[PDB]
Amino acid sequence: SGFRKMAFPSGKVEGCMVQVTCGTTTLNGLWLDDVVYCPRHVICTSEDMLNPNYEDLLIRKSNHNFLVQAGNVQLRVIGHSMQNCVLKLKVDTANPKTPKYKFVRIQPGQTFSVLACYNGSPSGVYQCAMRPNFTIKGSFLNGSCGSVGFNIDYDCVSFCYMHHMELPTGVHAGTDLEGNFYGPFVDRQTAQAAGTDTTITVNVLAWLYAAVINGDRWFLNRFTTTLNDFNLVAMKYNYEPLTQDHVDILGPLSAQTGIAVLDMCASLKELLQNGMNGRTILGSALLEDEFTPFDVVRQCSGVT
Amino acid sequence: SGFRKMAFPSGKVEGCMVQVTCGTTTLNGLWLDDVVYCPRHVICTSEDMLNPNYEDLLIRKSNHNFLVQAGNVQLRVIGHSMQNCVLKLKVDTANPKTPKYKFVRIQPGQTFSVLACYNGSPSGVYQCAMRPNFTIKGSFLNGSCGSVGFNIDYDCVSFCYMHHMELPTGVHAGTDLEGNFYGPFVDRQTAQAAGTDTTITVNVLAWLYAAVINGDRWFLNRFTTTLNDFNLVAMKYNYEPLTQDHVDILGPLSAQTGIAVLDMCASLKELLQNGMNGRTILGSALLEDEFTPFDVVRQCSGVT
Ligand SMILES: Cc1ccncc1NC(=O)C1(c2cccc(Cl)c2)CC(=O)C1
Ligand SMILES: Cc1ccncc1NC(=O)C1(c2cccc(Cl)c2)CC(=O)C1
Repeated sequence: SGFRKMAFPSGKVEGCMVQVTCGTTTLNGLWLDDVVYCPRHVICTSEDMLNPNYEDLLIRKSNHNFLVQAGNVQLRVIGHSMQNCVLKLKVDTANPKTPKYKFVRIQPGQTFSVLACYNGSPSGVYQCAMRPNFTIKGSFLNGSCGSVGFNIDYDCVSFCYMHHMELPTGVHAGTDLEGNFYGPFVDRQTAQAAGTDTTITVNVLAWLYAAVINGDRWFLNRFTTTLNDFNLVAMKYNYEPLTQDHVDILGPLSAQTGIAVLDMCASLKELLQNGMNGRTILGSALLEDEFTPFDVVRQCSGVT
Repeated sequence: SGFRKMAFPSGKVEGCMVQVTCGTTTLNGLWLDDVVYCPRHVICTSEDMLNPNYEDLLIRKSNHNFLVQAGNVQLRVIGHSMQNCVLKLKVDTANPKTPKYKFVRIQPGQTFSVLACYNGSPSGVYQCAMRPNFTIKGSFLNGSCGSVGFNIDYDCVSFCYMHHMELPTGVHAGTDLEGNFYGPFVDRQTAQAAGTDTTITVNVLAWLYAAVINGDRWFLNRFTTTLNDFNLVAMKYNYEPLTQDHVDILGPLSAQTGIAVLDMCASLKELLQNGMNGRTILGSALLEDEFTPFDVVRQCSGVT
């Protein structure tokens, strides 16, 4: 009973958080095995961020300029390299708390947990999604850079995000763990605007299935629709077009509830056209799109 | 930038989760030092839950009947006692991962994180609040009993909740770590109804302050009100009466934003009377009441 925006337990990631300082700049790093990963803008001053030439700024840095502190102990830096927008600092000690891990580059619409950190110390954990415009709506302040996003499959942590910057609109941009930005963003203090923040339709449908499973059924109607008809409505409301791949992923939720995917689409169509009329679904007064079909199955089954 | 429903990092609590089995019943326990805490209904069968006499059911249980497994290793049970609605199982090994901890009994309106577990294994973490009717709106399935709620002050974990049951309405009831239920609930499979779920006014005001800090300012108006005038409106909308104690706790948010508490009350009054008119505040289409003033200060300052 009940349905909450749930994050993965963060212990495995907390054991990886370190502080990296280079000059006067301090941010977070991720220590896995004998490598510390962090945003390359750790080498920049505030003046440097306007138009940084990272290769040139890195020439003036040596291993001893990167101060890496794990809790209260100093790690010895024996190598450093830049991979895209991340720095990889080779340290002389493998992290004893390194979990089983993978680096994955996620797709827009996919959700993950973020362990927000400051000075190598965790402050909180929350769940969010890679928006279709490749931004994330997080909660990050100055010093949170290097905080990571991840998913967990039993014992394996799949790292998918490293926080780099806030856009002038207060939305967030970052990279995968190979240092490649999600979307078109660059690690420079230049105004970069985000595209249309469309709604992740397959996630809204999954959340409607979670609502039915939990007793919120008022929105179920006597209608059905087709993918093409549904998609005309989706376009009108800045919703992602629904494909047969999305219908397929909703199959287990359709099977569990006995509500055909296209019938749930017709319920969603009426909600788009008519609004909620002052009513709520799973305690929300808007259509939630940051639960994937996998998240709904996981939460509704009790996977650990 | 950004404001999210953030839970505390759960690592310190994950290191305390164990599985307790008694007969055919398995639930979660909390292992701190050489004691494992768990709901006393672990000794019950499904037949026993209709009208259990816990003292009598406990006479037929010995130390060896409580199977406690920490990850994949068995703990030796050398003592057992019942304190209110919890069992305390003395084990022969102190938990090496025991964090600095306290047991606190929270007040309605206070928020905390829950580490939902199944079979001693963490599945997720979410933030919630003790409702004014002493229920919590969680996400718990069969086997989640013994999952705990907590807050963290730097290195000290303050345990405040242990999950025991779901009401027939899908809301949740549990105890503090001394085994005393929050509210009037009893650990028995008898239909128990929850009282009025009123809105935590001081939390809604704190969340309005977080909204102003983050740029969502449309709801600020040219009005002010008094505590008594505000409270007539609060009563009409099933909001908790606001007291001078609540105004005092909002002082730092008032000081940071320059918006007097009673002016924020007048903005809240207009939102109650007029609704949001299809608009959102911090991505929500309703007034959020599960952030305390302390949570807002903490999140907006970056406390680790
Ligand atoms: C202030 C803040 C809040 C939330 N999330 C991140 C930041 N930091 C930034 O955005 C900064 C930055 C500026 C341009 C490019 C890049 Cl890569 C980084 C300005 C710094 O200091 C780093
Ligand atoms: C099924 C579920 C979902 C979420 N949270 C808890 C539960 N479990 C219960 O409520 C059960 C129960 C019943 C009456 C009293 C008490 Cl103390 C416990 C029925 C069990 O099995 C334990």
